[PDB]
Amino acid sequence: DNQFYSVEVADSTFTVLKRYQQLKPIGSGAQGIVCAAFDTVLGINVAVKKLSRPFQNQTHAKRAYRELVLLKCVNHKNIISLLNVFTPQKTLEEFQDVYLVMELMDANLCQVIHMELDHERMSYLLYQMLCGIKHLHSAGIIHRDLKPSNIVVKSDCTLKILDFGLARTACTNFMMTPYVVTRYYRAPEVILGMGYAANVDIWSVGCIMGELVKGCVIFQGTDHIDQWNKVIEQLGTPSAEFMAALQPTVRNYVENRPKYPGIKFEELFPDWIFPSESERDKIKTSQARDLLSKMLVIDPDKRISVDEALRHPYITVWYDPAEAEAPPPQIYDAQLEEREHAIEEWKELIYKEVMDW
Ligand SMILES: Cc1ccc(-n2nc(C(C)(C)C)cc2NC(=O)Nc2ccc(OCCN3CCOCC3)c3ccccc23)cc1
Repeated sequence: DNQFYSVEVADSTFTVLKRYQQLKPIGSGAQGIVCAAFDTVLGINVAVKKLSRPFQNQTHAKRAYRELVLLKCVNHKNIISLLNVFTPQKTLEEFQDVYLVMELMDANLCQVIHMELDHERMSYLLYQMLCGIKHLHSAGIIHRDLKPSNIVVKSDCTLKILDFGLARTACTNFMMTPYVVTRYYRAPEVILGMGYAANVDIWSVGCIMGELVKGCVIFQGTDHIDQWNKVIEQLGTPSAEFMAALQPTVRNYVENRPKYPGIKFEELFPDWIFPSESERDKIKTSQARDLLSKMLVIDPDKRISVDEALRHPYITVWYDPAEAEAPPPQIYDAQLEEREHAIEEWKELIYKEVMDW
């Protein structure tokens, strides 16, 4: 051996390749622990996620296996890409821990929202988000949890989408980065229990987009019921056509709420909150608002697609087919994940996935 060394991190032990130095805990939960580290070989800072014996039970096992498999299906600069996957254990019989390495970014979108962004920066961030989303969707992956804390950035305005769910509990949780609840970013079709398609993510991008402008959460409801009130208060009561797709109980609840005409987007998102130094900013403001009005549509059938959004005048200035059309290596298949496995089998599946990386 002599490849691995151990360090005390949290209430645990990180046994990692000697190339990873200066480990500092930055995130913790029941499903995983993330440290910042310096990669001496790459000469860069990295983030190392430890999954501690992910096979310990059925819930942990399926989540560890799903993570490894999902990350196997993606290959895009605007999505988390693994620099390394390893285990310090040498055989299956003794296999215990899995370590995932990614590039350390500078900040998450939470820390970007209350900065003075211009149209060029805003449209570029949005462009990258859309590129990332398009890649995921073509890989058969709906994120479902697109929110500012799941989006990471560097000082050059480059951006990546990830999923920093660690199944956090009272004892386990610790964060060196801001967190925000998913609720504010859930599409109405999710809220109302409708069953959904990939464009739930487009709704989330519109919420994120609006927040980048206003500096405040767009639909800040106290709970899932209240989210709906905040949606209709601004966008207005949805169509009978939309309500017809609801289950009878949810349908009647929705029909019982006060009727709202909806606020004009020129009024919800006024010129003054946008950059306006030049005549060209005025043009860009109109484009941004138009794109916003097409993402924040209650009915997913009437909501803009990622394809259309990438072609929108606000976004298309950045369009490069090498980025916005890059295909994923394969489409995610949930078959082996949704198979039932004894713990020993999950152990071997996860093991093989690591050794194969
Ligand atoms: C159960 C489960 C299943 C799937 C996922 N999942 N799904 C996706 C898609 C949808 C985007 C493909 C991605 C992921 N997984 C992740 O995004 N995992 C990670 C999150 C946060 C991290 O570190 C955050 C710290 N941050 C890193 C960037 O630099 C600043 C600090 C990580 C650090 C190292 C390795 C993995 C990390 C997650 C969980």
